[PDB]
Amino acid sequence: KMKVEDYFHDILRERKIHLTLIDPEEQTPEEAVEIARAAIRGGTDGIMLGGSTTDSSELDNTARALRENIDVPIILFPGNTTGVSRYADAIFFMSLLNSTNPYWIIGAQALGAATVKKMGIEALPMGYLVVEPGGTVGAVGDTKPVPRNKPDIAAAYAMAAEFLGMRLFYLEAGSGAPEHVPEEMIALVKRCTDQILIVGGGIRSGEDAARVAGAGADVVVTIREIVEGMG
Amino acid sequence: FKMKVEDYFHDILRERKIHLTLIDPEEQTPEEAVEIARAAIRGGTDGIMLGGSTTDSSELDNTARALRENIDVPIILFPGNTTGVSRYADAIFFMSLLNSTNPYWIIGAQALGAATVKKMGIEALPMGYLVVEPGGTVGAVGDTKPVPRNKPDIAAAYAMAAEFLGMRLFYLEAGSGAPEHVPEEMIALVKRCTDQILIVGGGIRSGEDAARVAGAGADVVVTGTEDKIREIVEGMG
Amino acid sequence: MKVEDYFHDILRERKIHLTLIDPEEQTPEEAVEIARAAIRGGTDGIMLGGSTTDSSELDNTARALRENIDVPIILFPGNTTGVSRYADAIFFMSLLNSTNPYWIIGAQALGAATVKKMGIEALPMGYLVVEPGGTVGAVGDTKPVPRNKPDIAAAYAMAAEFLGMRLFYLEAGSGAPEHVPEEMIALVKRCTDQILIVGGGIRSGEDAARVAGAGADVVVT
Amino acid sequence: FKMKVEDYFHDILRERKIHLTLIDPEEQTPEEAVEIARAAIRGGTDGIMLGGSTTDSSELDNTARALRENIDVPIILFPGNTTGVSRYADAIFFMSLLNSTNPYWIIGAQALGAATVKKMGIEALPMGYLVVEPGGTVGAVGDTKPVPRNKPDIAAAYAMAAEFLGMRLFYLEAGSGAPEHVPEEMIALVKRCTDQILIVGGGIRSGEDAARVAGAGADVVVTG
Amino acid sequence: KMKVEDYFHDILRERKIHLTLIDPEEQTPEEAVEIARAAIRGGTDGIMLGGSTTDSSELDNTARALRENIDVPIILFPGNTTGVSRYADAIFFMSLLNSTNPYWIIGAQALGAATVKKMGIEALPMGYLVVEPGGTVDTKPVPRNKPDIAAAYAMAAEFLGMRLFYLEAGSGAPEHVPEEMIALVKRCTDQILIVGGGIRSGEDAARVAGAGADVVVTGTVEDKIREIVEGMG
Amino acid sequence: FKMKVEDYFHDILRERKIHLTLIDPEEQTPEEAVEIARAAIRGGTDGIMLGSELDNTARALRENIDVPIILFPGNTTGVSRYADAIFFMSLLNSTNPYWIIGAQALGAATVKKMGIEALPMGYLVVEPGGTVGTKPVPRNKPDIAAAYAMAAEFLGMRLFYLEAGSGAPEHVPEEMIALVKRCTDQILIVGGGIRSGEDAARVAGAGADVVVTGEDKIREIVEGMG
Repeated sequence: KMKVEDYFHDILRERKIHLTLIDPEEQTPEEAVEIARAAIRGGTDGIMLGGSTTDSSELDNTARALRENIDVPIILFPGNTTGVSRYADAIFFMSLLNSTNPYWIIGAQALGAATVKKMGIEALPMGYLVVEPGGTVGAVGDTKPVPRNKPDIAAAYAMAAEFLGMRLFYLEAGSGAPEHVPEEMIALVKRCTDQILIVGGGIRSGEDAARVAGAGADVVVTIREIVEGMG
Repeated sequence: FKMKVEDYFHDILRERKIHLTLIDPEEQTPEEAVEIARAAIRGGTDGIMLGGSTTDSSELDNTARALRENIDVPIILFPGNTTGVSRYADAIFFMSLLNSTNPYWIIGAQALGAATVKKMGIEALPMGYLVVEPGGTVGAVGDTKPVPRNKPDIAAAYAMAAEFLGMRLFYLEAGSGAPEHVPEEMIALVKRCTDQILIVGGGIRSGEDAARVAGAGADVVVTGTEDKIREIVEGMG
Repeated sequence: MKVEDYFHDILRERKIHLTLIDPEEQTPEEAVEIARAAIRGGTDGIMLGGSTTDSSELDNTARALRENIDVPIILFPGNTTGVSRYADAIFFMSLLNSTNPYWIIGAQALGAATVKKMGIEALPMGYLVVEPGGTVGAVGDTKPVPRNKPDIAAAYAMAAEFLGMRLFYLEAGSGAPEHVPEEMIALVKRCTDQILIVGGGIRSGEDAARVAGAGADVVVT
Repeated sequence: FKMKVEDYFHDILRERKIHLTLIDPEEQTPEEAVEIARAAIRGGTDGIMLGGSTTDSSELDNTARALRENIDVPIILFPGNTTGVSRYADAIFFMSLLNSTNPYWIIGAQALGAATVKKMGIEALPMGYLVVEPGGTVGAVGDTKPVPRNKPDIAAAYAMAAEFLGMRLFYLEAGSGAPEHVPEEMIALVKRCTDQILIVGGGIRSGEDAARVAGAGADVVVTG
Repeated sequence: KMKVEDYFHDILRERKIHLTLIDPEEQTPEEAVEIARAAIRGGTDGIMLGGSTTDSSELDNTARALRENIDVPIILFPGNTTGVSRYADAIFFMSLLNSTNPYWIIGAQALGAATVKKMGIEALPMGYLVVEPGGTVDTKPVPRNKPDIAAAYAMAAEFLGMRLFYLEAGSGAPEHVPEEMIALVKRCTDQILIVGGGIRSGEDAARVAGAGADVVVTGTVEDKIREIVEGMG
Repeated sequence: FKMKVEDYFHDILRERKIHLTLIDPEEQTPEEAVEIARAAIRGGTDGIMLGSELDNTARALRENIDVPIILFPGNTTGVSRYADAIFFMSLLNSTNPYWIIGAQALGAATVKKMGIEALPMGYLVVEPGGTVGTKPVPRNKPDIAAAYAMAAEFLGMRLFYLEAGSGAPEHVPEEMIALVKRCTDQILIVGGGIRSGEDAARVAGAGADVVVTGEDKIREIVEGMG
């Protein structure tokens, strides 16, 4: 159960890192754990559970089925406060900044700060930024998705987030998007900032993930085709 | 002064607490204000804070040059708005108003000034910022839900989330002119739930005010209005 | 029986009392013993939830109480967290004087399919915070109805009634020094047909008399 | 003619699917509204809808006027605001604008007119009202956050949520005179997730426009 | 049969202006006449019609009975966009400045404005600012001891060309808007300054008027008006 | 520098339309802005708008040029004691009240203290909007734009600004500009997306009173409004 940040600050000296996103609602716990091991077949180095906002008995029951089989870390990815569980190794403690509603920026984050202090999860500080088009996290959290031809707005939100201590950033275009976050935006946020750069959504081609990672994305989030593309 | 202020803080919390003096630049002229500032560095202040302003800043930029010519102690920006960025600031409280009703005071204004402050070598101290009843003018300017005094758990929730987002500093503001300062049973709770340097300001006038507010667990204390400062450093004794 | 069909059934006693239990304020067990203490005279049903945050605590407490008691377990969500396999029924409620649409339709939009996934009896409820409010005051971006404006509370109540919200809930806050005024309870009751629920600041028998005597169909403590 | 028009819709939804027509009292003399409506009873219209606009109500009362005293189909007023509440309508869609960013259109404005709606003997049909892309002008007037066209999952969730608050009808609004009507995938998904009476309107102009909508699940089609 | 703003300025040259706020919700249109007729005998300069949000066919029948009996400006004081009528002589076209929600600042006026133009109705541009308690009226009411706050909105309002200003304690409030607040705003701006809600005495009316109010607005509460007008004069 | 700008404006409009060169003073030190200015003024320009390197720029101009210096602020920084006048504007279709009335109220006391002429101006963003693009009016809903424009007139905003946003692909639709100009009697400013003489002329022929653009490439643009 060694620390996930030092784990990333140990991969990045040499290669780029990929993590597999799975939703506790889109299959049984077990069928997810065979999706889990089919991802280190390709060679992914972590699993991202959380998907959306869902009942938190399955979420634990799929983090339990994930805990035992696996030892690449499994990181929570809270669609809401129902996205916390004993079994995961690390939570992404994130604020979606380009939201229009304080609850998504700080509210949900304050209501759920006894649970992450009662339990023993690694809270990683993260700015979360929805790029156009946005996907379901687009309208779910009332976000204004940063346009594709406006990279320097994303950078402004990076620096803002870096100054407030969020050592990690996320450029989500949305799970299941036509194309990834545009490539200049990636390089540019990376230019102005020294956080771990996490790009996700709309990411399918082996070259989709070559270009996202090539554009400076420190982490690709979505196999063998793609982990070979990010190398 | 010529070094990271955050590192300067800890070299003080080794043996005591910390006191900082708010000088709103607009309520005086620059070389009038150094005369206040050094008056402060004699009663026992450990920094000058440059804020309380949503107004002019050419004015405020001159203010900063005055103190850097004339002091050896940190002067720190307190940004009431993107106006509030100079270059002779040794540092800035890059803060977020957690209990604001409008995101501009949680992230928006920070996103806008983010470009400006990276340009300068202005040390960026990450600080969650939270206002309590009744809030002074803050409890109405930056549209806010000021946290009730008898609901401390709400200040801890905010402080703890703030601590998980990476904001290593945290500031209770009862408000410019409140009759009583921040409740002591609330200062002591957020000091326990997080590991942040806890700041507390507003309402402290008497010597015994800064006493019970530096005594209830606050690491640093903030004052405004002779050499009355040692009568406010006496109390963090 | 059906839990709402049970409430209406009290066409005589006309005093549904419900006990509000917090999972995290204790353990899953003496909650049962306090539940049993509570069913031991003078209660008709068990509300659960209140405190937000953790869901682990919820499920054990719901699981432990379904077996040991004979009265309904009603979930009271402080957020989309308070949902469980082992409850009889849910107050499916909009926080009506919220300034923030998340608390009026957001969360409910976000949690509809988990109340779909169980079969849980979903009771449509209007949730109105009265001054002072409380924790749920600041937590839900309320605009707490002043005690001096019975008109305002009544207007929301007719509205929820007109949108199909069959149950109303004037909430004065856990910790309220004064329960809701009996003029606001009796106006809301004269204006709508909703099962009127009052809570917060009720700690005595004459406390629960004022609330009850004015109109309140259901009393919560 | 008068009786509860919820029982009337249900009376028709066993044998067939019903149609309604949106009249704007502000585009026409109250007198014109009768021939414009009676001609639709000669057509396939099962009842008449009045509104789709916020304006002063001296005219909606003055068009409820003549429809009430001439035709034998229900007059359901379709409220552009608290303005639109006349005593001669046979019922009203008491709507929430579920995907509004502003509490005023979810609950605020309902709280202001609910006393005027109870004051009058008007049947009130509880209804969710969801704006889906492009939205037309209504999808900026309230400042809705229109549900995207390719995300019927969001629509269904609002529809379910809506159902669990006791809102028995659901309205999928494309927006008057929009280009393409509310997408078919978003219609069927709503109708299977809830027991609501589905109402669909906006940007349908053909008989084939109404064919595809009616054929994916919509109980009632609204046409301009 | 003349311009209400000009009418406002004709009076303001040797006295202050009193207007009566009647309210078509709670009287037949004929009863409002007898009230309005009685405020006129008592010395009121204008009727203000509005103060709610409902059926507007009533707003019309009240404005028309009023228009063919009284000889005085009928003024609309709107609580939403339903508060318009062809029988008024003018409308307070107001922004609720310290609303928390844009609809009341500008959206409602965007929605309603095409109808103020469809009709010749004179529009007086008016900042509307709610001061605590604030009656029933998405407002963060200004505190009664934060007048520097109140005067900034007033100054704002002016620079945006809002010629009029309404310190609202909200009809029914226990105490009227403080004089330290009134007298701050009249020295800071050139607006016609209207103060309403909470004034029930000739005593109340005096202290408000002497603080600087140009207009005193009091509701339907019948010698009372004669008292209130006297209190001011 | 001298005279009231609004009455300067009203006088050009008895003859022609008004073009204003917009200079962001954070984008160059003051020394070039006067060259950029005299350039603008070599082209048919009628005035300069900026929006402390801000306060330092306007300082110059006044002493070198004979057309007003107008302030075009976005935040609370955009006020300096050195301009002939200021666009005191309310971001109409903002979604946060700060850009409608708040930030005005916070900054109203600098504007009075500095005796600058203050122009009441509705300011309304258009699809796509640029970086300020807030809930921009769709490019095909000019009804919305008109409603806003008329509203701001009944509140006493005698000036009105449709902003496509700087660097926009195209300017504000002719169908919108014409409709706003026909609903209100206010000074109509249009800006963003005007790069060419033809840009300048479509916007100008559709009914705009002012045209905001930001070497002497102004001469094309001014030529255009002929």
